Amino acid sequence: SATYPMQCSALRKNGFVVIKSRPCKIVDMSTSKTGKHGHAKVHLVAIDIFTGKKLEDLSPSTHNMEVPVVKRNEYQLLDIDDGFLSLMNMDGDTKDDVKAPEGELGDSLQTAFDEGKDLMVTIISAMGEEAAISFKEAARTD
Amino acid sequence: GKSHGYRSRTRYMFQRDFRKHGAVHLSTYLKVYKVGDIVDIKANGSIQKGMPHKFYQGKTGVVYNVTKSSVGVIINKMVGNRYLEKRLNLRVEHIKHSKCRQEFLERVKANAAKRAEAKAQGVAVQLKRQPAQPRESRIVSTEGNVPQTLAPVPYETFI
Amino acid sequence: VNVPKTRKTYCKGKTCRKHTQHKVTQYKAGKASLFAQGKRRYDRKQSGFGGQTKPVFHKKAKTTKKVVLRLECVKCKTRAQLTLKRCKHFELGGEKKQKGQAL
Amino acid sequence: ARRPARCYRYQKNKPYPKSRYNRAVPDSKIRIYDLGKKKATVDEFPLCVHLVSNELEQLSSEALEAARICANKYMTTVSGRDAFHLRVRVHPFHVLRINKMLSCAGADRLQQGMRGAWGKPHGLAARVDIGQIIFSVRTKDSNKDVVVEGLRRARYKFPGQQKIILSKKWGFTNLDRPEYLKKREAGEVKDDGAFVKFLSKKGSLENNIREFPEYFAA
Amino acid sequence: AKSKNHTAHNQTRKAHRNGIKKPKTYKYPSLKGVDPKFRRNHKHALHGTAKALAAAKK
RNA sequence: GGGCGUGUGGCGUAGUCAGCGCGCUCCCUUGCAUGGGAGAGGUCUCCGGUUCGAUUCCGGACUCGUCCGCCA
RNA sequence: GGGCGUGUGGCGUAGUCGAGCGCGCUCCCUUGCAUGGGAGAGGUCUCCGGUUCGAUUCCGGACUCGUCCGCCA
RNA sequence: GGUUGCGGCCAUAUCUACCAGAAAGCACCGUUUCCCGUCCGAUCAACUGUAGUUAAGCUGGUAAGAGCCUGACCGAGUAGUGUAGUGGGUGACCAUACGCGAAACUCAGGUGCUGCAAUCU
RNA sequence: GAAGACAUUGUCAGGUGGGGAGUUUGGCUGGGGCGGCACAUCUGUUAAACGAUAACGCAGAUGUCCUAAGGGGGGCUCAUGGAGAACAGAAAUCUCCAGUAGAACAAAAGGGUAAAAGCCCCCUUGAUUUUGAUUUUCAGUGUGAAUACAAACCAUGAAAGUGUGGCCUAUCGAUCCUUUAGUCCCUCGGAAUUUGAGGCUAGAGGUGCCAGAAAAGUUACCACAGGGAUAACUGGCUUGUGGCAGUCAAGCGUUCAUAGCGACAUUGCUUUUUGAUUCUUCGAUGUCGGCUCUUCCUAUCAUACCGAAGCAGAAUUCGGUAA
RNA sequence: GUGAUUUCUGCCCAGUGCUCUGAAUGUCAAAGUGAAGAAAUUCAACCAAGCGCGGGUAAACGGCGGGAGUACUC
RNA sequence: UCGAAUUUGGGUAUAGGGGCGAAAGACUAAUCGAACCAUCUAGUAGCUGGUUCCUGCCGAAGUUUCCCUCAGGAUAGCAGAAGCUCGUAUCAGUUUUAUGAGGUAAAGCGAAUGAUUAGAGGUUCCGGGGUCGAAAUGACCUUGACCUAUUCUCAAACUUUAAAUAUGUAAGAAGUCCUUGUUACUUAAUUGAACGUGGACAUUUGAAUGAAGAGCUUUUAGUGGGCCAUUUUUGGUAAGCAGAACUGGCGAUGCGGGAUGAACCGAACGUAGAGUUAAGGUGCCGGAAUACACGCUCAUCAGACACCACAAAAGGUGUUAGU
Ligand SMILES: [Zn+2]
Repeated sequence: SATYPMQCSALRKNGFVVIKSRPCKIVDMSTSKTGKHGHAKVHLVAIDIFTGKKLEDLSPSTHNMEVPVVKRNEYQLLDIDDGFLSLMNMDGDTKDDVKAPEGELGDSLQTAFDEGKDLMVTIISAMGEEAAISFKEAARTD
Repeated sequence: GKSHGYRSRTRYMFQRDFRKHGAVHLSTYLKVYKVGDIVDIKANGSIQKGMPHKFYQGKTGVVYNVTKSSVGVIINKMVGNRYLEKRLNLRVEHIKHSKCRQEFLERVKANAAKRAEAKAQGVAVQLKRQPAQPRESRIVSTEGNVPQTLAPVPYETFI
Repeated sequence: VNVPKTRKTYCKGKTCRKHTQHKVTQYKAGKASLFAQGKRRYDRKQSGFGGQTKPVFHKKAKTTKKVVLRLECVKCKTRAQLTLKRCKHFELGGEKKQKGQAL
Repeated sequence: ARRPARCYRYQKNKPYPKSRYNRAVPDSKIRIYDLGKKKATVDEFPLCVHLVSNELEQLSSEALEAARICANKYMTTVSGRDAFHLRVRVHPFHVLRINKMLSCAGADRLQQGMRGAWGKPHGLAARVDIGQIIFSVRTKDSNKDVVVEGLRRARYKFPGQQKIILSKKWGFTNLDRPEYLKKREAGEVKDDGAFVKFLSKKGSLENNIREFPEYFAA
Repeated sequence: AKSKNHTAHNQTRKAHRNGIKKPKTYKYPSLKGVDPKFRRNHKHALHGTAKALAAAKK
């Protein structure tokens, strides 16, 4: 399956959750007892990985929250044209479906490709939507 | 939690033995079982197929079915307040003939031989077994066997 | 896991009755039709006032599904199904494991 | 901070050695087991005296250490540091557990009682039997009165009842005094670092002649 | 409110009240579980034996 | 008392069974702005186990920061 | 009340059993919006005993200070 | 009785170090055209039984040999244990009654037996 | 006058809507809550040598992984140690010897395995079809897992044979609904054809609280049925902890074990500490402290009479009879 | 909402609300439109408000941290 | 507090999820965190209480499995009733004989795994510290490793060995032997497999003891909180604590004894008479020897009977007997 359930108390920091059908990454967790007799409630503060928005939800601790599958994958650039990166996989597979980043990451990547470094791109998959998060340079195998 | 698997608590029961591990000798494959034979069940840990359950280890039963590599055996199992009939398909490495049955058949044939030979005279055959009777009168002599007097020994440390 | 795209297996297609070649796919469920009797009964029951009238499942526990291979005989086009055990990763593309080569 | 020994006097549990299921025990307090002139030869010290139990109980390693120090100190003060050989013939292998309860006021607010009351290791003890030797000392016949008094001083540190028995054996061996004498007049004994190796009628004659030559020198 | 978990007390007394009857054995036990190739021939063998005995004592 | 997190070169940290950036110190290049290249620098908190191999997998220990310890 | 750790020159602070630096100011030299430089003084290493050959250093005790946990319904 | 082929029980048969082996049989041994397999006719494959040798394999013997096997009134009726007592003892534990009964140790002996077929001074 | 086929009104449809309505808000548990999962399972042990056997007992593990890590066949022998060979050393590759497994077999543990069940190579799909029987758990129900056959059709090998997934013991899921495969068979009931729908046989989509409800809190404004099956007092058992007392004597005390003390050990007593437990009380035994008042205990602070001193006197310390 | 007078009411619009005369295909009902079909029907395009994007707002609910150097600075 | 945001009469308005409230969840006819009246309504309750005559006979369970199951049910077990088919057996909480199976108690570690004390002899291209050495893969000592032969002590999750007690099967007529019929199974083959025909072997017909009738079926009650004692045993310092195994009890049970007491000892019960006893006793209470015999003990806290209602370490020219 694309996504799998988990418990709120089983969740911990720097883990992925589904909040309002968005892949989110937790920055804050806090548990407070509801009433003296009652079970504690978990208040979760998380950041969407793709959009960067801050989303929070509180739930019972025993409640089950949905968790996405996030895969980070490593590729080499071939060209940046029309806002669409062209990447090259190990064993020689090529994809052009990735859109170029639109922020300061995209600006730095564009300048780095213009001045000619060999750039290593990390793109993540979660719940059927695809994006690029970071780039490095290959220190060896020039 | 608790654990009651199929081979739970079978450690020393299904160890092989000391210094007779390895492959099994060919007498167990050359032995012949017929329907109605009485067999003892002792599992061989070297053979994992056709294994009996740990309840039937050391149990004795009757053959009711003969197939290519296995034998069907009938055991009586106490369940609650009665015995139930259990049918087991066991490979022939896990069974051997019961020796008490062949001893009893030897008694049957020797007993019939005694009855047949003594029927020609009518000498009160007395064919039933009898248990250990009390030993009868005897005279023990002291020729070279004069009694030796014994006494209790005093106490010592002995360390 | 990895499963090859073809398989020689038994075909009970009333003309083969033997092992023939089969092309394998993965089973997909297909869209739930309207005008199925349970769907019509559910729509009729849900119409009106009363709110939700049937249970909706929440306490999901499995993370995997059993995969089902759809075998299709190449001679007489008859189809078979067979299920496998639970696997997190599945592929039909045959990239065979090779032994004495580097990491 | 240590419980009294009456809480662990009796052999109430199965033996609980340090193993790969314990993995966290305190080390024993007794560490030295052979003392006095431990490098002495076998015929230096013919007389042997035993401190032997009359109880079936557990002796603490702390009590073993205290009795060892007491007997050693007394005998080295009255008779010299190298006039005896003392050997502690028990080893603490049983591990004692404690289910530690809080001694605070209002502890029941956070105690949980007897739930999950499996203990933690805190000590080591040696399980002895009826007629089992705790202490064994070998010395000359001129030190009998001081080794009996040393064992009698050491007996106060032990719970239960112990007896002081003068053994009929030669030293730390297992033969009697005249048996060892009639064995050592022949060459069929040969000394080791502290003990002695004996001749047997079995084995290869070449090895039996490179060792033990004086007996075959008949 | 904990309670007793399990015991086997009184169970053998309850069994031995009117208990431990051995199962009734019969001539001609059931042939279920016996090998079908054996039973398929055994049917024809008994059929031929019955026909021969009927022709003998007809 | 119990639970959770924490230690990576000075800092930020990332990670597959030790990388850069900014610091540091040199060298080179060219402003309006610079940039580049070298090095010295890390027992991945520590100690074990597992594993071909462990930052990574596990166990134990230390430090620090948190959160609970309530009804009578 | 109990536990744990702490104690260095006028001040702060470094100490593997063989008391240094910085700050205050003593003097001299040297200077507007007042500096710098050079030689100074300064300890019973909290105290008392033992070990050593000699304890800041090791150990035991005492004093002092700082943390932590503790009464009732 | 020796040897070979196929065995059964699977150390009384194994291991260490020496010694001996008539005859026959095994064995080492000679060769690479063909079948076949290797980096390598070393193993495996094929050919010759010729050129040779008991050196080895194998078999047997030796050793106050290691191991293993058997037995003992050897330890020892010991340890342990079923049953009993308004038995002893503060207890820990221990005696007795009616029964069952070890292991280590010590000592003594032994070191393959045998089935089917073939063949041999 | 204004406005005008737009507002309004009617019916549907989307949004909003604690303003209001109805309802829910697991279990085990040395009381409940927090914690944990002992809630479905597996290995060793507790477990007392058939089997069965508990605790929030101990040490761990499971919700996976594998087209080979399945099936068949062939060849070979592993961990380790010793002795050698350029670069090459503690660890690179090669050679010999010893090597009962001290290695490996996906994972936890326990069994099993040496011309193999291990390592390498070759060929494959039996991880196939059809329904029965049996073993474990057990009500001799289900589910899961497994065993031996029958009837086919295959794989492999020279062949005997072996193979119905993983060397064995864990690795998982009812009714209703949807969907797929097969039969292309049965029915749509006034008679037909074609769509559509409904049936039969076998799978999948999942209930982990794992024989399977669709589910947030608070109440110090509170209510009812009950419970001493169950906590917060006293009392009772126990005495870890608290308090008090001994025995031994390495030392302190200038010298000197014991005038006075006394380490390392060890034997006790008490119920004025706090725990542990849950026996009594939940159709109620009034729950802190103080004031007032009586009596009892002695482990004696003072007073009486004494013994000892590191008791010259003075002051003091230790101890005895004594409440 | 705060609670006479006096004296002041600092910083923060990221969150939750509230609010725009902004910009306009992302989400996108019924009716209506188009295609296929023999029809039931299926599939698309188009698609109002509100969400989503972009602003404002704290006398709205609220909030007001760490590591170094020498109160101050980074 | 008392000249006003004053006090108050009468009239009038607001009515129950509604009113009114300078706000206390206050007031709304002694009723308010949702008034009162009637009806639905004899609402439901796995929860508490009660449940009405006698005698006779039989007579339990607190255990298995599943359940939002843990104060409840279902199911199996225990029990009663109705019997039915037969007439001494296709029996047995027992023993013997023969034959299996087991890994506990014990034992073992100069046997494997693991822990562990001490020396001895060796190994240095093959250790580390010192001293002598120009240095040296130098030397001399010392200390660590590894090997060899020993030595002391251990193991719930170690083991070569290995009990006792429990535990499977057999001790015939449904058996044994001889001969030959069937088959589509099987074999090279009337070879074998299974079931048969005909014939022979009978009261010692195949060990002991006892049988009280043996076998079979239907239906249904109550129960599904248990507790105690000896022995084995787990957690705990321990407990009149918590949790298991086998048996016997109490619950459900009176009687004699333990003064007294659910469980201990003895023994189980119709109504009476006589005799004899069990366990326990025989100074008096109190029925029964102030019996007999040999010793021991004198306590300025004697001692006096199992369960059981407590006492230890350490001492004593008290006294007695011993080595
Ligand atoms: Zn086909």
